Amino acid sequence: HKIKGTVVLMPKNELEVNLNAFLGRSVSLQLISATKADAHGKGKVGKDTFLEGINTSLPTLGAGESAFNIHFEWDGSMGIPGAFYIKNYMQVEFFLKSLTLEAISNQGTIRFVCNSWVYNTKLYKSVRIFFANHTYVPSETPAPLVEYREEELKSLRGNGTGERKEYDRIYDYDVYNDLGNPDKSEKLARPVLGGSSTFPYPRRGRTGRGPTVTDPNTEKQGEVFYVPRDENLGHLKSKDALEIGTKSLSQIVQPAFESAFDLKSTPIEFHSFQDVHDLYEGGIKLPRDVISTIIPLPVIKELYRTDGQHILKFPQPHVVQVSQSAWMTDEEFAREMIAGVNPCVIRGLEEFPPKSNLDPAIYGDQSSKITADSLDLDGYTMDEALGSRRLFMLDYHDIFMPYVRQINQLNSAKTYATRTILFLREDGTLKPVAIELSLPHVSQVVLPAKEGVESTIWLLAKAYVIVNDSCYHQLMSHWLNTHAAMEPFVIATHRHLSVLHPIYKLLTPHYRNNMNINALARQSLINANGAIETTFLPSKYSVEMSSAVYKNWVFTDQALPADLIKRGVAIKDPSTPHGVRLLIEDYPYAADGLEIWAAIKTWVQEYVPLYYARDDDVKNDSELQHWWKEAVEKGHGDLKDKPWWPKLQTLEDLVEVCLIIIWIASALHAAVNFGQYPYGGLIMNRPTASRRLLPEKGTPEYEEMINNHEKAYLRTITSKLPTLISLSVIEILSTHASDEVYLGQRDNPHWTSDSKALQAFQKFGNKLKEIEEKLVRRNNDPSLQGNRLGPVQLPYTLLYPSSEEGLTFRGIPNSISI
Ligand SMILES: [Fe+3]
Repeated sequence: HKIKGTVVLMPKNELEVNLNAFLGRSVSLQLISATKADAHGKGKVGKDTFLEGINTSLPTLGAGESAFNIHFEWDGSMGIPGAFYIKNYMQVEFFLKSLTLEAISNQGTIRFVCNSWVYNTKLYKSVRIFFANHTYVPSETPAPLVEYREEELKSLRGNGTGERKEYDRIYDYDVYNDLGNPDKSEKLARPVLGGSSTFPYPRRGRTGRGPTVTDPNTEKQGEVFYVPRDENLGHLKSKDALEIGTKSLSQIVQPAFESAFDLKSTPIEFHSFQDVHDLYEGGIKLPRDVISTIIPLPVIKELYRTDGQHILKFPQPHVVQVSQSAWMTDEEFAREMIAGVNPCVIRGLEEFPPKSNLDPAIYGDQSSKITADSLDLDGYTMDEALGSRRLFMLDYHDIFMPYVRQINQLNSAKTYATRTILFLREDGTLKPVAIELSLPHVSQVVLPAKEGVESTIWLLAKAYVIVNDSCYHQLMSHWLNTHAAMEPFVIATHRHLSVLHPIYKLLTPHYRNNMNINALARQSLINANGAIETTFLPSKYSVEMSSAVYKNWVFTDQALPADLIKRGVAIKDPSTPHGVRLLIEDYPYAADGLEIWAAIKTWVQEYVPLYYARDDDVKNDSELQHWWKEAVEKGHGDLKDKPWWPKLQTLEDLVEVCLIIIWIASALHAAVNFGQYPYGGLIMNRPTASRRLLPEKGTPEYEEMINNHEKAYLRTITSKLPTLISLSVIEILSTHASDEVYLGQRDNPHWTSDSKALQAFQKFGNKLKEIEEKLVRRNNDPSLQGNRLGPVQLPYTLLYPSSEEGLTFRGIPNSISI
């Protein structure tokens, strides 16, 4: 009596950047019973069974997928299959998608969703096992599968030692000691981030390459930063390997650009604003050997357009797509703090002046020098303004002040720590009314002006603010709060939740490609002399600055309502549907985000109850308790003592934790990531660095400012060479791969057998299509054009759920996938 099976797999060549060799005795499968056990209680194991033949007569197949027939001998003593071993006897690895068994059990068909690389059987200490798609909390695991379930978890965890190899599937933690390169040079040494109270930091995935020669504390370099093999995503099309673009940029392209500036083949500085707009019109002209080193590289070559010989042209940023000059206005400057690339730092102001929390013994009186009588508040008094909650601020003073001295000693960096005061006008748009530029150890207030040298000083003051915001966005809003903060949860999930676990299935789609991009970022983006260090103001202090901000990171404050309330931009109000009332009614990021938040909340609340009926059930899930214990105590271990960590003893706790993780991975990361090039592609709108302080009265710098304001700006912001590298970086980060999996989607529709979970997930996908319509309406509502479109006429679509491939300024991926 035979069971007919179909195996779907992808050979290696199809996923990189001969089908009959799979037949014969090359690939074996053995089924494992879920209902009949041997003496020691384990599911009985069937016989080695080999792929019989190709199956071209199957219509569901996708690109690169091939199917194979197989028939198992499975008699009455064997029971119902719930798992299977596979052994690859080929020398090459292949990517196993699924096994489908026809007509055997109560539900008839048994589906195994695998999606896993299967290397030659000699490379594995234990045989590869895969489970059917039924969901089981540990207490409901069929008894003959119990031991397998735990043994695979033990295998994923490893023993905390060893150099990790390509095919390893071992998840473990380590600190950020792999960014400095002291064996090459003592100037490339970097503090270890994590495991101390000086430099607390989230953990990253352990690689085990062992110590450098000069510093035992720092991990040595490698050509390949390991991630556990199934995190290392293959792509059908080489253009979708966006993550490897950043590696090419730093190793190949940037040294090429650097040659063209050393040989004086192009002007070393921008000289007008037109020199910058040229980048996306006539292209910049370059030596032939530089273009010939760039245009053959995959991914990199998709960024620019070229004539083959001398041109590289960048695409046109969305922000200059209607007005070339609207970025320069105070209204857009202000609007981007609520509908821009970094829309989540502005705070409400309830006392005036604002005060610093810094130690006056080290910095001085840090009471703000801004006077209430110098502000033009549209006729309001200060008391009125405060009292009707119309005053706001972008306060970077306390964050940057401890680093200004260090940064200002470097050779091509000068900055201030800035505060910006904003007033909410009766028409609902924000108005900037003052900017304070502070130094430690002059520290000036600058007021809006439209005429005279004073208006140029104001323009420059706005640039220092945005330099501040750019550093904070890249390192904090984006790198720390999404990429870095999420990796520990990824590791914990694979270590302590079985593939069988309901919460494993809920969360893992929101991890896709996360460990992989971080690994490549640790190697090329945030490493010593990497792309961030060489294009952003703080140079070698960039990453360690994120450690200072992480001291105040709070997991429960990452929930959107908690965040709006913490920042003074909303108030708790149980008469609203979302439970908060916005103090800036028309706040695009928060207003759109609250719809996404609520939809995710509904999905999570409908899913958990399918597997957990009572707080008792949560408390008694050993796998769930071990996961959460480790995530806090090891993954975010330097913050394990804090009192705000949920305890995970209640249904409500479980829903809260899952909702925060999914929020961070999908919509939060999308809102801060996918506007990077649309707004920041014009280097004058989002300068990444500043190079001098304001010119002093009676100097030729000052004279220039009066005569040529464009040159005083460009001479202040990011130089030409870093501009080219950084636009390329953010053009990559802003691009959706064609193979993205967006929110409300999943790669496989049979991820679970539970028809109830599948329907709750179908309702979620609908609710998102509905919301996307509501958001399209808002962008067309002419009452909201002041904030949603602004003078640059760029509707706020970053929180549209769906999107097509490319640089689209919309679409929420499931995960931190780039
Ligand atoms: Fe990102």
